[PDB]
Amino acid sequence: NRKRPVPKGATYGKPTNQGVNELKYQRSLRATAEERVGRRAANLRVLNSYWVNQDSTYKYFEVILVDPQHKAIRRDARYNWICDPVHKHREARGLTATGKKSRGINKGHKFNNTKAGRRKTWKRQNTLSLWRYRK
Amino acid sequence: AGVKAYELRTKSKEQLASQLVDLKKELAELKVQKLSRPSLPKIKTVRKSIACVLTVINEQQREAVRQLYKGKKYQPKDLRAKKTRALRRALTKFEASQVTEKQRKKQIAFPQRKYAIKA
Amino acid sequence: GRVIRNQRKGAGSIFTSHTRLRQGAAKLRTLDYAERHGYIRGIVKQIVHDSGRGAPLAKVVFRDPYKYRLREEIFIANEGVHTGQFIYAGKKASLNVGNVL
Amino acid sequence: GKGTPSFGKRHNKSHTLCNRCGRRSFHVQKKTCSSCGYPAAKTRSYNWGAKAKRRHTTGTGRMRYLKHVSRRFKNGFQTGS
Amino acid sequence: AAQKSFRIKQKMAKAKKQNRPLPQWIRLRTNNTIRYNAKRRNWRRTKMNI
Amino acid sequence: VFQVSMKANKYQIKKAVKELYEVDVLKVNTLVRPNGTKKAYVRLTADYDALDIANRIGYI
RNA sequence: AAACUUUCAACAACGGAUCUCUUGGUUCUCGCAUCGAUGAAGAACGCAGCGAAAUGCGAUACGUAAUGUGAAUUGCAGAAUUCCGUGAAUCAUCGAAUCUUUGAACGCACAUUGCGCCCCUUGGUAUUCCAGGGGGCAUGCCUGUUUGAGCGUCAUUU
RNA sequence: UAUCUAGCGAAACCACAGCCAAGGGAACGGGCUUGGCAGAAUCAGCGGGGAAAGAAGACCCUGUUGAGCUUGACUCUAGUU
RNA sequence: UUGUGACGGCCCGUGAAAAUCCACAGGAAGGAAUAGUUUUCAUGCCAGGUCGUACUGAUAACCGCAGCAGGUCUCCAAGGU
RNA sequence: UGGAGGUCAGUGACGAAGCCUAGACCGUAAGGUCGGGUCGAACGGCCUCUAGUGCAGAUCUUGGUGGUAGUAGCAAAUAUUCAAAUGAGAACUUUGAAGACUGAAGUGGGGAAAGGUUCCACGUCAACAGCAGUUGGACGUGGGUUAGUCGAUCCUAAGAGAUGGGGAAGCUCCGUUUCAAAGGCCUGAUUUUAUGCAGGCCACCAUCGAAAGGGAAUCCGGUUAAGAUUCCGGAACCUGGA
RNA sequence: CGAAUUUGGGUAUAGGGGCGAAAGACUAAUCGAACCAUCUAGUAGCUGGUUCCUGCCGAAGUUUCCCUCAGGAUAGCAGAA
RNA sequence: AUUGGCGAGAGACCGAUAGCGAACAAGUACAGUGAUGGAAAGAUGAAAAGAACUUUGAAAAGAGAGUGAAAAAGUACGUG
RNA sequence: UUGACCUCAAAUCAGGUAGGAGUACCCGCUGAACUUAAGCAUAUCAAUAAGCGGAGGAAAAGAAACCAACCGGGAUUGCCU
Repeated sequence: NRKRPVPKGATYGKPTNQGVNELKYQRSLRATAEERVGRRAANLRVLNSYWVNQDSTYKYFEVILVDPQHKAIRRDARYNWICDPVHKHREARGLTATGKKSRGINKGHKFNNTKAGRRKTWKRQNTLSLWRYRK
Repeated sequence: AGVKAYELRTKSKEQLASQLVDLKKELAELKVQKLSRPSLPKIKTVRKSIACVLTVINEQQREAVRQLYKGKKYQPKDLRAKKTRALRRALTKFEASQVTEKQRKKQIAFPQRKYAIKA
Repeated sequence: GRVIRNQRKGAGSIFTSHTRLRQGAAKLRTLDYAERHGYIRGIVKQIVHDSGRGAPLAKVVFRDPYKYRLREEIFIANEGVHTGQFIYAGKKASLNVGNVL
Repeated sequence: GKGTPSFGKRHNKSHTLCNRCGRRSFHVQKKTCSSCGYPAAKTRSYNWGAKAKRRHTTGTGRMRYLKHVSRRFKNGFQTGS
Repeated sequence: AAQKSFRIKQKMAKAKKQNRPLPQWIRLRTNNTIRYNAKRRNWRRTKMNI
Repeated sequence: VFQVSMKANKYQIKKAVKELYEVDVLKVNTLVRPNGTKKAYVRLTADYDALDIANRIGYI
């Protein structure tokens, strides 16, 4: 789990937020692995990753990275899409497979909260839409 | 008055260096005069002339190295385009227009038709 | 309602040890080959006062068995150990005061 | 007392000028600037410090490159004469 | 202090050069409202505290 | 006595005086005038006249 | 009926209200996509014939180059034979340059204008010492080149 | 020092102001009622009064206002087992 | 008054480091009749860059809103009683 | 009352708005209209629309101004006086003559931190020096700080702090030699090569951290409006190189 | 008033934290929890204020319920249509 | 999508204590060690034509003049 | 003796790339409390403020492991409902 980084377990609030120990990170270990690997090889673009091993203390993943400035990848038009700049730090934005899984981006009645983006959806249903001729 | 860039370009590199050194000497003498006298803009005129000579020398040297590097890739970074960092990182026109053989065949076989509805 | 003295001592900012005047860590020599297969003769050359410690320390000198040079060690002086004295460290050393059997 | 005699006693600078910003806010002992965060890579900024962001934001200096980048884009980033 | 650094010496030099009254011909330039140097400093009045 | 730039040192001042005024200087001393400008006193050897050099430069 | 409060067909004071004005703000709408190791944003020094501030600029320093317009700038001087012109201008445009010390800041450090190493050139009767001029030396990653290490391991005898 | 001059020159405070006795009154009036009285302008002191000034009483109570601390209060928690 | 020296007293207190510079063990290598060994003997030649340097340091140059009876580290210290 | 849509083809530089006026008229009143002064550029009635629309207070906000009041006060640190000069003007400036004090843990001569030109010269008194000022640490204009030997720079102390590496979602944290493959100078082969070379040894195992610790080396005399162990004259020393 | 002494400089300890020969002391005139900005125009049944005229009508401090007793709802009294 | 950047068009918005803190050398002057806090400050006149000259005064200034449509516009300036 | 392969190194090796600025919008992580409940702890404030990482002119999403239960519709996004 993710132990809350509070000194001596003090939260200074209601008990609900006073709980400290059994809190869980909302992103996956795959997600943080890809984020760390991308932060290391910032000149590369993270494509995907997979689980390879695990023990009691560690989970082991292998992440694929693409060189956006390698000439074959600039050519070889199957990968100019990742050469494009809108894909900078996909793993940081949560755009990878595990990132989208953690964000809950799926079609259906089970993902009404997070289907076009959780915060975008919440904003949409929390705006007060006023027209010129009030309806 | 002030020297002019066109005759500066007509004159040679040794003439340019000699003119620059004489302009510096005249600047020093005129600056002693400024120290000894209330006001005079001939110092600004001389500084402008020195700047003109220096920029002519710089442009001729840069043109020489550009012609040295003409026709070959890996030009010095002071000679390549300064458009924008994002633009330089961006895909070239050939790279963007590159398509796979499958998509090329698809586009060749089934392009967008120029149809119209009248009757 | 506030952190107490021992709790602060554990953090230990002003509670660290004053180690400027100490003569080094008082440890026996390493157990490489001679101390476990024989004995090595050293000379305790000097006996000094270690600040903050109630016992005197002994600057002793041995010969490096592998390279030509002298190795200085900081022993805790036993009673009766005098300067310029042969101490012996090893498995086959004799049962004398100062030896490291 | 804790007033005038103490103010007389106080004479040792705890902050000096910082290289990144000449603000007289570089803590000598902490080796860090209380204003810009030097020598940290990122410039110290906070969303609750909106006035500070406005004080030390883009456009409060010389803009020696962007002021011309705007016109360069307007012209299309051309080359030649 | 007498034992300064070059940065402090440069700062004091800049302060000394700035600490002068405004010239009287900028008063005569047209469409001008400046009458005095509002940023004038005195060592007793205001400490730059560098 | 010359007003000189901050970036110059005693060696460069010696060399520059030698090149410009064609005189050999015995010594060079420098200070940073508190207006913020280097001030150089250069002493020529006995076989030159500082007044002669100054008059040739232009200031009496 | 003297000196000492109230009100002026009354002035003069103090003060900055009202009125009138507005190269300013504030909201609304429309169009566009453009920062940075080819070194950004931000700092610190300096640059004008007379500038302290503000504007602009970087030792080519209130600017150089190119183009357009066409005879100014102006507070005072200054070259008006540039004024039928390859040409004034605190003009506009802007594509070539310059861009000091810094700053993600990059040789190491930095409360030092501190301390190195490499290459070339010049001088000091010098490959080593000193000085001057020029060009360099950050880290994390990608592809490739070269040089390697590992009885990790194949081809398995002088 | 205070005091009087030459020069210089604030601040606290200020509903309006400033003589009493009794009455009644929010039950201790400078103003109201009845009476005593009542004459410019003032200077130095003075400390009876102005329920004088200083501060939205700190004592007490109320508030469904807190906070420091304690515990065998209610509900939890770091740590530890 | 200051410095130095030989000393005594005190401690369950015994009163920094490092840069740097010498010296000593050892004998590597090198050396001989106009040719070699010494620049730790003497004399002789060149250079020694960068920044600070003014003044006050306080009943007026610092801090305390100020030219504030406050605070703020230290060196030299004549004669008489 | 501020704005808006209509209308008065409304008022106005022959004078709009505004302001002053124990002058007039009207309305119970909120107020309106006019007479007289000042003023110089816009403004009003009527029908409607609209709102950031009416002040006596809120220990209201900002600004300005009173009585108090020429009042409290300008009384610690022993203390001033005479003459002359300069000046419009002298208790305060300068010079001289007296009288005094600090009395060498000074009211003397320098320095550290701090200040930053306050140092000095020449002009100079609008403001400041709670009196004055001819004077000034004030105003205006200029001048002034010179080092191989004094400091910094070098070293390391308490401590700070990259690297390898390990945590943390991450800003960043730990760690400073630890579980790292952590590395630079000498007679040098003597001529197209070359700290690639027939050669050699190790083991601090970044860096920062003291202008009072450690430390290579300068003294005397003279000189300025101001700098001097820095300039000049003489006499030396240290480091590096040759 | 020779020391558990006094003190400059450089360092380390940072807010529910530090430090305390212990006074809830000190932590930049702030300490029984510093200072700065933001959440925040925090909430307040509680104080204070709440700006033109005239005309007509014109009260209540009582019922029931409420952690209700300085407050609300409810009914009653009042206005308007 | 749009309280940022660049360009543009507007409003029954505000009108110098208002409107952004800033119509102006405004994130300036200034305060705090620091984080940070943060003002005030628009108007002569169409045009300086910004008061030559005489006189009193040491001077500042005054009186008389003069310019101006107005000096009941004189830096301390629209009205006041 | 000589060639490979794999893994891991070192180069001021050849060529590149990342950092930082910027918040109006966008993609996430982390995450409160004031406040409301006339008290207060679940709840609310709020999956918000603050903090952190990452882009573009838009971002994100996006061509169904969908919605449906109908005579079925047919990527995503936005508006009215």
